[PDB]
Amino acid sequence: VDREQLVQKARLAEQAERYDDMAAAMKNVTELNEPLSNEERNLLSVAYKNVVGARRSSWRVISSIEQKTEKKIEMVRAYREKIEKELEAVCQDVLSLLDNYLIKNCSETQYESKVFYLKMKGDYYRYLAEVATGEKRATVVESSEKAYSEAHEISKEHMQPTHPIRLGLALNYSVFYYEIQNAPEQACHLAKTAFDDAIAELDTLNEDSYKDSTLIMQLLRDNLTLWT
Amino acid sequence: VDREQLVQKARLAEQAERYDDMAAAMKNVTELNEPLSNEERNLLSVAYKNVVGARRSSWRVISSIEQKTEKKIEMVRAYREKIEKELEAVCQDVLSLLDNYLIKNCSETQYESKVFYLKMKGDYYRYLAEVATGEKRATVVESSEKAYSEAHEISKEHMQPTHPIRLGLALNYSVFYYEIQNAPEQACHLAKTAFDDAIAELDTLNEDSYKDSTLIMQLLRDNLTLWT
Amino acid sequence: DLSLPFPVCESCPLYKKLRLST
Amino acid sequence: DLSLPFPVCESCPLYKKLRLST
Ligand SMILES: OC(C(F)(F)F)C(F)(F)F
Ligand SMILES: OC(C(F)(F)F)C(F)(F)F
Ligand SMILES: OC(C(F)(F)F)C(F)(F)F
Ligand SMILES: OC(C(F)(F)F)C(F)(F)F
Repeated sequence: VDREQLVQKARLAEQAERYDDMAAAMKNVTELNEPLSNEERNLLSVAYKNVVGARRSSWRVISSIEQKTEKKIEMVRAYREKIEKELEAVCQDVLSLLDNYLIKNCSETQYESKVFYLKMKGDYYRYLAEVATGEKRATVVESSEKAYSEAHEISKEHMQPTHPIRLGLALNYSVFYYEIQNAPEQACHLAKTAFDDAIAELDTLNEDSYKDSTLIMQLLRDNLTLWT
Repeated sequence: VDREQLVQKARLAEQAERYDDMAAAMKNVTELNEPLSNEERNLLSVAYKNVVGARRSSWRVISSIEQKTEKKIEMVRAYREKIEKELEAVCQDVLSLLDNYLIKNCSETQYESKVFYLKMKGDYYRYLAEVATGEKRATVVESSEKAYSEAHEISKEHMQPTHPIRLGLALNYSVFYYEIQNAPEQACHLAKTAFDDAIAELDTLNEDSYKDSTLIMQLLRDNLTLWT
Repeated sequence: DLSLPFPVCESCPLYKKLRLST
Repeated sequence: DLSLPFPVCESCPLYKKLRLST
């Protein structure tokens, strides 16, 4: 199997809603040890987002059952812990791909890729933080903030305020402050600043991405409305 | 882990939409080599129905892509075959549980269980028939008909026409004739006879199952309306 | 799919059975 | 979930992005 067939397999797996297969295919593509195209980047992200998302959804269901309820609670807690370990394994898989391939071999001028991958790194440490406790949680919360903040600095310097990757970073970084750090003022400032910076430079919208830009601006406004 | 904890795990897995886990739990319960309660029967059926159903859905998506489209068609066909083998493995897993435990150790007076398990056997051979070709298809089609017809004879003799397991058997047996055997006249006769026999004996509806009975009667009527 | 779409047991709510059937 | 719900690429139809966002 060559790279073209692996990417085709990922596309087929996505259509069949077999996201474990999709992630394995795109992990294999990454492990060819060459950079990812924009499409390969998106396929990798979609794959792992859906894999981890199934675990996140299941974890929230079992955690809610654990709060609402002898050998029964022992099984509920053990099952939650089983799902937790699966979720953590998926996140560490992604983070290893990011740290050892994707961020590692980014060129100096590939600012969009660096922001994309650093945002992903922030995302997956944030998913770890959702289920972590104690000192383990403090470590992954710190790692999430470090990745988001570096992505934010790079995107501030090298990307237009309407660029959809910069806007989506602000969206998720603000969510990190609201949900993980319990810091609604900082979350609102991040979201409002990104929205305002985009609307002030509306003339920088690109023909190939203006739909994503304007939609993510609405998602930012949605969260600000919910939070204020 | 004891039987009570395995069934609790199956219930938790269902709530978390982790049907592979649910099926593995109920397979373990079956392999304790004791009969299944009505609830354990339903948990086993729901588990495997959802496992095989994901494969059926994926197979139909990839098969439609294979019809609509060098190394590309080789990958689409190979991926379809991968999903096919997974689907067949799930069905053979179920059929082994039915043939070697559940049907095998049914008591003489457990007519409801025998019909339930023989219907399941017909169902999973029918799922095999959906993806099989040539002589392999003829074999599983024959096996599906043999299981459904024996279930039908038993249900005719020992169950009320309004019993929801008897009605659901007629529903699926009629679908077998329509979809697998390309026999719409026989499919309609099976569905209409079951509906008519139920409505003629409406006074046999049970307080604990009249909702299932009346709903499956509507499903039978729905198919007859679609087919006539 | 035209086959039986829900489990035959009372512990499954009717609303769930109707959603599976439609 | 309040985070970005869709992939940022043109090959994903807008209708899909709107459904993921709502
Ligand atoms: O979801 C795919 C991805 F991953 F964004 F490339 C699609 F190509 F379909 F958009
Ligand atoms: O959430 C927005 C709404 F409400 F659907 F308009 C969005 F446009 F982003 F989907
Ligand atoms: O789906 C369950 C089953 F399997 F039918 F028992 C429920 F108990 F929830 F109905
Ligand atoms: O299909 C029937 C309908 F149409 F929803 F009424 C059923 F009652 F069975 F759901």
